Amino acid sequence: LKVVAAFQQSGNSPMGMVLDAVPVIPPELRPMVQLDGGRFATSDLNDLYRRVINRNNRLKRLIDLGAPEIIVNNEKRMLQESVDALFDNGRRGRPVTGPGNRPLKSLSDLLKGKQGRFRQNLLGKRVDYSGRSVIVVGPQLKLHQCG
Amino acid sequence: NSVPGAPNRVSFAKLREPLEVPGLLDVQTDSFEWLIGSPRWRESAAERGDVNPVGGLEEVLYELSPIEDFSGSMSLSFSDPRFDDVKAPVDECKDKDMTYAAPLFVTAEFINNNTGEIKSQTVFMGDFPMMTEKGTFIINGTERVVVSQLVRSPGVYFDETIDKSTDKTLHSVKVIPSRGAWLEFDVDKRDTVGVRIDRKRRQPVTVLLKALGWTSEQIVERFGFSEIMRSTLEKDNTVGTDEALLDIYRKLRPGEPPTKESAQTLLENLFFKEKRYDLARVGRYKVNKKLGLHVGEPITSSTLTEEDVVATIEYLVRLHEGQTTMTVPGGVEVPVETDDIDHFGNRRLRTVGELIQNQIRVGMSRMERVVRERMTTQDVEAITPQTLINIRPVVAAIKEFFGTSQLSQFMDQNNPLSGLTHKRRLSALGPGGLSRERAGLEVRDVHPSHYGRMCPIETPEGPNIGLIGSLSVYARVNPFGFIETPYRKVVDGVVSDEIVYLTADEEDRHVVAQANSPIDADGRFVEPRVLVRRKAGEVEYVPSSEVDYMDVSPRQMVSVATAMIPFLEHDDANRALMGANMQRQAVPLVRSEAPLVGTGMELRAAIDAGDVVVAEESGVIEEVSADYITVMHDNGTRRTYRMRKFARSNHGTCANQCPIVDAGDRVEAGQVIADGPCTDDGEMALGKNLLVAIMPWEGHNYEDAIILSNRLVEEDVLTSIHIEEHEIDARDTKLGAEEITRDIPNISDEVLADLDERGIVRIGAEVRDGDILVGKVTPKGETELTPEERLLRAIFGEKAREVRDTSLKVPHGESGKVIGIRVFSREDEDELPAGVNELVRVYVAQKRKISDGDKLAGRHGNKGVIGKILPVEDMPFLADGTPVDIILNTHGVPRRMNIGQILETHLGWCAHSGWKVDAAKGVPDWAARLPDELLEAQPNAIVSTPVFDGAQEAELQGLLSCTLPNRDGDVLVDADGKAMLFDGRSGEPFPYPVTVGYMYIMKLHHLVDDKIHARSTGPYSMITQQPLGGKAQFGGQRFGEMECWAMQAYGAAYTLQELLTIKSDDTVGRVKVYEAIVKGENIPEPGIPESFKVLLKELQSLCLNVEVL
Amino acid sequence: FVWDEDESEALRQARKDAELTASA
Repeated sequence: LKVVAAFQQSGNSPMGMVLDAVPVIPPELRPMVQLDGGRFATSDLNDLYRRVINRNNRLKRLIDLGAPEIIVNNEKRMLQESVDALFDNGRRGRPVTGPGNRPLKSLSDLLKGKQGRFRQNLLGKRVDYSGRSVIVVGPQLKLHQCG
Repeated sequence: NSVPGAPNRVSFAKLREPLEVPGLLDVQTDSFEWLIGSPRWRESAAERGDVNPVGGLEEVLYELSPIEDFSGSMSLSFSDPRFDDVKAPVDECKDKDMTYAAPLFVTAEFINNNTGEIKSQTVFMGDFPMMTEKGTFIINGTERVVVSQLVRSPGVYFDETIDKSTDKTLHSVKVIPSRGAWLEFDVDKRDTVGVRIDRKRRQPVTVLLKALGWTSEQIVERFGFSEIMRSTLEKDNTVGTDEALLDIYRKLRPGEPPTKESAQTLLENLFFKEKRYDLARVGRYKVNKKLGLHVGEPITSSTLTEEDVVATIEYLVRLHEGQTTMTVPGGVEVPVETDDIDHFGNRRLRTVGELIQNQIRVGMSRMERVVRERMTTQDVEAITPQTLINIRPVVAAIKEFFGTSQLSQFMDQNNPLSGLTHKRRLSALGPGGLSRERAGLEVRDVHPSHYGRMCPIETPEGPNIGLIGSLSVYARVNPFGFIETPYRKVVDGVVSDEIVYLTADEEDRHVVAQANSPIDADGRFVEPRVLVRRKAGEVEYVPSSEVDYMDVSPRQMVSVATAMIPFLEHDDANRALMGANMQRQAVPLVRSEAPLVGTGMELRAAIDAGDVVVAEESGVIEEVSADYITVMHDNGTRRTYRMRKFARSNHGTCANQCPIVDAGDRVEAGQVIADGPCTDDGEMALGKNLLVAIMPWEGHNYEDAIILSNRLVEEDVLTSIHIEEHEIDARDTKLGAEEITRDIPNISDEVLADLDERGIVRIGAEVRDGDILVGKVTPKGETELTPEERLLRAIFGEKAREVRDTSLKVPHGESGKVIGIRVFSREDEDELPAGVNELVRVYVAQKRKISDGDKLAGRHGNKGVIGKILPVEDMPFLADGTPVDIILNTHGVPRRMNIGQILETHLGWCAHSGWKVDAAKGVPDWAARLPDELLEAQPNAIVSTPVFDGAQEAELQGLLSCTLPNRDGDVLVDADGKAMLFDGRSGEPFPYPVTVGYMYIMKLHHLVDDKIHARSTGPYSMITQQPLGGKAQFGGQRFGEMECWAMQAYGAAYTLQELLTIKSDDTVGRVKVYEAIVKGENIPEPGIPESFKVLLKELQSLCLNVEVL
Repeated sequence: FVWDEDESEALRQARKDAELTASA
C-alpha cells in the first residue's frame, strides 16, 4: 500500500518501468585517447553498447525472415542480459569480465562506490594559485605580518 | 684488534668478547650459494654435520624428474644442473645496462619404456641471473635487492579457546601442510569432536579410524582411557567400514554414487599420494620434532601417515583430559602443552633461494604442463629432447619475477649504512603473506621469544610498525629456515668457550644466564644468586646450581644500525627509534672527518660494506694514481685497481672513491687501501664534530628551532653533491620521424652558441631554468593558419616550416654543470626498445650550499631545521673568544628524555680537551677499576664506548677533573662542566655558567628544492579539467574536506565559490578571469560549475526525468 | 550425532545460490 499509494499520489505512470528506447550518454564521457606511438585507450562501456546494437540489429534482421521461437527467446534473452550488464555488471549471475578476468565498469560503477558523489565531488581536489614549503620561525614579526 | 690497517681507538670494555662478530653478508651470500650448490657450499654444508647435501636445483629435479606419460610407454629424465662462466663484468653490465647473467646447462634424457632409449642431450636451459660478491643483482643496469619474507612455518598448531556461553574448555588443533587442503581436530561445546577435513561441517573420529581400516575393538584398546571418545564410539551411529565411508563420500561431494575408487583410493589421493598433497621438508621435521617420532632418522619425504593422525588424536584427548606428559609407542616422550602463535619456531623465513626456488618450481609448473601434453601428440621416435623443451616460459618466469614484485626493490644507495640496512631486513607482508589492513594489532607487538634474535627497535615510524623487523648481530640461519643463536655453556660454575648455535625451541627447556655477571677469572661466579628467565619469559632469580647456558655478550637484542648509537641505556627507546631510523637518511659530505666518539661498530661496519677498497692479496704497493692502484704481490704478478669516480646513485648522491695510502707500502690481505663514501680511516662518518651551546636565545631556538654559525658556510664544511639525470629519445611517428639537430625553428642565437655541431650542448655549460638541453623537432603535418598571422608572416617575409618546435629543456629551480654525455642510436647497433631511433642521456651535477630550513639532527633522536644563518660576530664565544657553532634549546631535554647528548657533551669536551690524571700516589675510586693505562689523553683524541659496557657516571665526572688547557693556564670548563660566556650582541658576560661542549652531528636529505611547489597556470587533465601534478609538472595543491568545513565555519562563501569553480573545473571561466586580471578589470561573476552538470547528464542517461524549476 | 549445526541450512544456502547461478 506504500508503493501503490506512491503511484496513486503523483501524476506519473508505471509505463517507464518497461522500456522501448534506450538512451545513450554523450561521447566525451566515454572519450577515446591515442597516446604517442599509436597507443589507444578508451572506456569499457563502448563495446557493451556494441553488444547492444549487434543484438538489436541481429534480432531486427532475424524477425523479418521468421523463425522458430527457440531462437526468438534466446535472442531476446541475450538482449535483456545485455541491457542488464549495460546498467550494472554483476547483479544477475556472473559478472561480465574482459581481459585479465577483471570486471568492467557499468553505469552504476560510475555512480556507486569509491568513485561516488563524495568521491567525485566531496572528495576535494587540487587547484592552482597555491603552493607548499617548509616553515621556520619569524620571531621579529607581528601578528598581522608574515614572511 | 685483528684488523691490519686499523687506527687506535680506546674503549671502555670491562669484559672481553670471546667470539668475534660473524660476516654480515652471510645471511645473503650463503643463501645464494645453494641453488647453485657451490663446492664452498659443499664443504661448508658438509663439515657441520650435513650428511647428504643436495642442490637447490636438484631439489626440484629429483621431485620433478622422471617425467612420465599417462600411457606409461615413454619417459623423460633430468640430471646435472651446472653453470657456465660470466659474459660481462659488473662495470660493463652496470655501464651497458644489461642483466648480469650466465648460461645454464642441464643434461636431460628421453628414455623409451617399450625398448629403452638413450636420447641424452645437454640442453641450454637459458640465461640465469647472478649475484655479485657485493650480494647484489643488476637488472637493466638497475641495482635491485631481494627482501626477506617472514611467514609462519607449516605444521601442527594446537590451541585452546574458552567460549562465553558456558565458559568451558574446547581443545582444537589446526594442522597445515604446504600446497594442499586443511584438517582440524576440534572439541565441541557439547560432546564431542570437530573432525571436518577441508571444512566439511564435522566428521567423527571413529569413522576416520574404522573407515581407515581398523576395528572398533582397537578403538577401545588403544584409545579407551581417553574415555570421552567412548561416547564417539557410542554415537558413531553407523556400523560398517564402507557402509560409513560411502557417507564419507557423501560428506565429500555431496550427491554422487560412490565406487571402490572413492572409498580408499581418493582418500589416499588426499593423504597418501605425494603428487598434490606435499607438506614441507621442515614441516616433516616439525611433525617428527613435535610428535616425538622416530627422530633419529636421516629421512626425507612429504608423505602423511595416519599413525601421526591417531597420535595427535591421543595427544589431543590427553590434553583435554588434563595431563602434563605423554609418551608414544616407538618414539620419544613429549611434554604436553599448547602451542604459541607468534613464536619464532612457528614462524620461519623464506629466503631468496627458497623464493627463487618457488619461482623455478612454478616456472616448471607452467613449463612442463604442455610437455607431458606433447608426450602424446608429438610423433613417436621423431622427438629429440630439444623438441620437447620450451626454455622460453622459464626465463619469462624469471624476468617476470624480478619485475612487478614488492620483494624486489631498488637499492637505497645514499648511505652505506642505509644500503646495509636495506639488507638484513625482516619483512612480514607480501605474496604468500598477510594483508596490510586485514591483519590485526596483535602480530605487531613483541613477545619475549623475540629476544636475542630480532631487535625490537628498528622499524619505520609510519603505518608499518610490527611489519618490518631488523635482524640482530649474532644471528644465523638454520638450514631448515630458522634463527640460530650461539650460547656459552657452563658446567658446575665453569664457563666453557664451547660455542653452541641454538634455537629458541630448545631454549625453552634450558637455563639462560646473565651477561653482566660477577665472573671470576675462570667462569666462576662471585654471587650465588642469579637472575634468570623461564620459558614463559618471566624474570626469576635463582641460585647458581641449575645454570647450564650463559650469554655470550651484551647487545644481543641489538641490530647493526642500533649498535652504532652510544649511551642508549640512558634515553628513551622511542627517541631511539626516531634517530635510529634517521641515520639511514644521512647525506655524504666532501671532507669525511671521523667522529670524535663512537663504538666498536663503525670500523667493523664498513669492512663488510664493500664500498671501500679492501686489500685482496698481502703484497707491497708498486704505484698508485688518482684513479687506479697498481699493486705488487709478493709472489710475482701485479694487479691494477680502478676506483670509481663520481658515480651517480639511485638518489643522485656522490659515489666518488679516493686513495688514502702511498706508493711503496707493505700491506696485508684485508687492509684498507682507498675509501669511497662517508667512511674515513676504515670507519663510517655521518658528519663533523662541532661546538654546541645549550642556552635558549631570542626565540631563535624556539621549540626545536636550530641556528648556525657563519664560519661553516664560508669554510664549506657542509657542502653537498647532487647529480640529476635527464633522458629523452628520438622516435618514429605515423607521419614520419623525430629529429635531433642543430637546425631550430624561430629562436635566438644566444640560446644556440653553447650547443654543439649536432644539437646537444657541450661539456661544462652552466644552465639556468628554461635553457634548452637537446634540440628536438618533429613534423607538424599540413594544417592551415589564421589569415592574420599568415599576413604577418608575409610582412616579416618568413614562412617557418611544416614542423613542430618541441625540444628538451631543463626543469625549474635547477642549475649546475653537465659532466657526462651518453647517447645511443638504433642504426648504431644499440639495443633499445622499438619505435625509437636514437637515445640520449644527460648527467647534471651541482655543488649545493647549506641554507636555511634543512633537516638537521643529532644521534639521540633530537632533530630540527635551520632557522637563521647568523653572521660570525653575533655569537656566543669563550673567554678565549672562540666562537660557538650551534646553540640548542633547553626544553627538548625534559619531556623527550634525551640526556645522552649531555653525556656525550661532557665526554666530547673531555676528548677535545684531553687529560692527564694526576693520581701519582693513589688512583681515585671512580678510576680504580675501569681500564688501566688510560689516565692521560693527548687532545683531539680517538675514543669509543660500547653499547651497554661503556662508562659509568662517577667516571664521567672523574674525567672532567683533569683539564689540559688550550694555550695558557685556563680552566674554561669547571668541575660542573659549564663555562662563563659573553654576549655576542651587546658584550657583557652572562650571569650564569652555561652548559656547552662538543657534539657529533649529521645532515639529511630533505632539501628545500625537493618539497617546494608553486603554480599559477599550467597543464590540466584530459579526463577532468583539474590541474595535474607530477615531477615535471608544477604540482597542484590538493584541497580537502574539513578545510571546506572550516570555510563554512567562517561562512566566507564567495571564497568557496572562487575555489571550487574558476580554480577547479570550469574551462570557460578561466579565460575570462585570467583575461580580466590581464586587463585589470572587474572580477567576473563565477558561472555555473559545468562539472556539476555532468552528473545531471549521467542521471539523464538512466531513465530519469530530472528537472530544475 | 556428529551433525554440527547449520548444515542443512548450508544446503539451503548453497542450493538457493546454486540454482540461482545455474539459472543464470
